[PDB]
Amino acid sequence: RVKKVREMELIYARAQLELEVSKAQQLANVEAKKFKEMTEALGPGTIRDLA
Amino acid sequence: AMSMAVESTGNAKAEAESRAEAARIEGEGSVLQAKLKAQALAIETEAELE
Repeated sequence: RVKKVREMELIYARAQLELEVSKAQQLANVEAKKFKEMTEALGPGTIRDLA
Repeated sequence: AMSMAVESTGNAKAEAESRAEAARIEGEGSVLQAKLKAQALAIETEAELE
């Protein structure tokens, strides 16, 4: 009972771990990409003279 | 006191040999019964994974 079911919810846990990751990974990308487009959009010194 | 004993022991012996024989049935029962719980609560668990 347990060995079999242990393995069940366990395989799923893993394939839904990399699912967890991919999400967090893609979003982290789109944040940074947008943030790179932002940063570059105005003077790489303009951000400085604004600071 | 000889009759006292034969009666006394013979009595509690009749009652505890009753005790033990009735649990010997119950005992041999609980194996064959958990042996079927096995197959039942295993088929039930098996198509519960699927």
